[PDB]
Amino acid sequence: ATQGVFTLPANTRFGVTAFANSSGTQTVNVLVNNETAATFSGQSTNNAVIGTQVLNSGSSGKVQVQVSVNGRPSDLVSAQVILTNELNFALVGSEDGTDNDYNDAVVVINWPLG
Amino acid sequence: ATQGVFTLPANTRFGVTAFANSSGTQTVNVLVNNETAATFSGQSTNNAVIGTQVLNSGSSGKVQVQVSVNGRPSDLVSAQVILTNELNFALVGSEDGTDNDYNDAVVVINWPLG
Amino acid sequence: ATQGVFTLPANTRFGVTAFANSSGTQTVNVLVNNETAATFSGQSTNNAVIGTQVLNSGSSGKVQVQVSVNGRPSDLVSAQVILTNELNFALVGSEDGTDNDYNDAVVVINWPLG
Amino acid sequence: ATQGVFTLPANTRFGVTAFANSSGTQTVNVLVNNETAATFSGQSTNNAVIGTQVLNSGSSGKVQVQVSVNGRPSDLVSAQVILTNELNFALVGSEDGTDNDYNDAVVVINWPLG
DNA sequence: CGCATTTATCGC
DNA sequence: GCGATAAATGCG
DNA sequence: CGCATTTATCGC
DNA sequence: GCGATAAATGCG
DNA sequence: CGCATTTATCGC
DNA sequence: GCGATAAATGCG
DNA sequence: CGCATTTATCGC
DNA sequence: GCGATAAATGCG
Ligand SMILES: *O[P@@](*)(=O*)O(*)[C][C][C]1O[C]([C])[C]([O])[C]([O])[C]1[O]
Ligand SMILES: *O[P@@](*)(=O*)O(*)[C][C][C]1O[C]([C])[C]([O])[C]([O])[C]1[O]
Ligand SMILES: *O[P@@](*)(=O*)O(*)[C][C][C]1O[C]([C])[C]([O])[C]([O])[C]1[O]
Ligand SMILES: *O[P@@](*)(=O*)O(*)[C][C][C]1O[C]([C])[C]([O])[C]([O])[C]1[O]
Ligand SMILES: [Ca+2]
Ligand SMILES: [Ca+2]
Ligand SMILES: [Ca+2]
Ligand SMILES: [Ca+2]
Ligand SMILES: [Ca+2]
Ligand SMILES: [Ca+2]
Ligand SMILES: [Ca+2]
Ligand SMILES: [Ca+2]
Ligand code: NA
Ligand code: NA
Ligand code: NA
Ligand code: NA
Repeated sequence: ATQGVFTLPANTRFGVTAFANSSGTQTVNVLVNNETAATFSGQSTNNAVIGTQVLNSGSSGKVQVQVSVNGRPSDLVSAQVILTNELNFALVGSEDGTDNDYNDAVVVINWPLG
Repeated sequence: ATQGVFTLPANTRFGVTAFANSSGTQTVNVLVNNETAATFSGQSTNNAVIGTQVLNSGSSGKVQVQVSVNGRPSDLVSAQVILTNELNFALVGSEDGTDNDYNDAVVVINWPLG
Repeated sequence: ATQGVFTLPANTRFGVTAFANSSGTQTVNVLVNNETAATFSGQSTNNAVIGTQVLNSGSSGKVQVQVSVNGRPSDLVSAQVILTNELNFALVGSEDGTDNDYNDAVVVINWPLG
Repeated sequence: ATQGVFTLPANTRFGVTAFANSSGTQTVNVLVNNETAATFSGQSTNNAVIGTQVLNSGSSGKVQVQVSVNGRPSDLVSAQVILTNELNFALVGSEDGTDNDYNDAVVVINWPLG
């Protein structure tokens, strides 16, 4: 199924964060309404932050995360969690290799902010 | 109920990350087996990373997250999510004020690494 | 923090389901906009369904779940999960005793329907 | 990625529940260690329970859920959630059609029991 | 015509 | 913890 | 004034 | 897999 | 050799 | 809320 | 006595 | 994508 696509409230400030756990060079791309809004690129095998950002839903709220590595797009896993019906997490994993750990690029979206 | 306490596999490398969304000065404390293992302190209202870290479960796996602010401990919300039965997230929110947004200190644990 | 309270889209059909895992007699109560909409009562220690139902968000969407047992309200744990940004789960646990398993009354809300 | 596969503690009692939200006739199949352990079959478009069951992890814990409809296997979405580090949910959605609601067969595993 | 007027939410 | 902000009728 | 008119979503 | 449904101007 | 002996967890 | 249950040395 | 010996997992 | 790693009997 379609992974890494989330609908958050229209025109809402949120935070994006990505980590790396692979020898491959992660090209994390964050779209908003099918528009590129941010691009993190880095390499790590020790869960290093390759990018943080504050963005805006726009006035759809269609945030999507794509993860390419060296050109080859990765396969994605995603979910959204809400605590106390206020604090939201949007979680994205990704696999570039074959050992199925899906941590090569870990993306964490969260909102509300402030 | 008890929040911010997680049991991850014995002796396993994981990553801890904290953000701030409050005028209050977040004192994030990360215990392992009731031992302090890491202490992040910072202030932000723009979801800034106040700390990243690679730690070890030890040989219980009892990771706990506590969040004090200016002395006053915050109330916590927590959950653990697993994708494709391999990639784990342990999420912690916290409230220091009264507006119940619970984003003042957002803590994100993830594993496996590498 | 406040548990067992969820905001789902205005005027939306969803399903409620409750289970029992305690010698105590679970009085599961499902409010909508602070109005009682359904009341399941039963007893089991073998995860028996004590009630299923199709309800409507109304035109707020404030669905709340309360769990009393023999009069004494239980302490609640809750979260909401979304898969493929379409299929929603709202999960509620509850504790009437002291052994902290929180399965005495397990409540599962899901939507969309059809 | 691989969906509908969960690893729960060895030799542990849990509950399986399935719902239906499609004109298609859902053949929910629940394997344990790649052994069929339970088979629910039913039809509904009003979120009807097509099966409940108490099973055992066995001594691997590899519980898998497969969903065929009229022969054609469905595409799956899955996740596991844990509250207060005690109460576990394993959630499975599935799509037999093309409208991508993924509620046609909703499967809910939960543990511990008692 | 467009543009000010009239307590829950967002932003530093 | 604070203050600035924003479907109908009236008006420039 | 209220009430029909004009492709994405919900319901059996 | 199918069909019925629903911010502005026009009208009864 | 196999089989009883010696406080956290599971089952009705 | 209750009680029955289960890595080493000793033994039948 | 302790210490090497004998394909799924973790670490850079 | 790679290689180093780790319940019983044997032995120093
Ligand atoms: O696909 P191949 O060139 O390899 C890379 C594997 C990659 O890095 C290693 C360290 C591991 O973490 C794996 O999960 C990644 O996919
Ligand atoms: O409790 P009081 O001194 O205030 C602080 C509120 C705090 O900061 C603001 C910006 C808001 O984000 C709120 O959520 C925090 O609790
Ligand atoms: O609080 P006390 O009268 O007891 C009841 C415990 C109750 O039932 C048992 C079976 C157990 O499952 C526990 O979790 C429940 O709280
Ligand atoms: O695939 P086609 O024969 O159709 C069936 C659609 C099916 O039922 C309807 C009611 C809807 O709920 C859809 O989600 C299901 O896939
Ligand atoms: Ca990988
Ligand atoms: Ca990896
Ligand atoms: Ca706050
Ligand atoms: Ca805040
Ligand atoms: Ca209990
Ligand atoms: Ca119980
Ligand atoms: Ca469908
Ligand atoms: Ca359906
Ligand atoms: Na006033
Ligand atoms: Na037409
Ligand atoms: Na004794
Ligand atoms: Na060999």
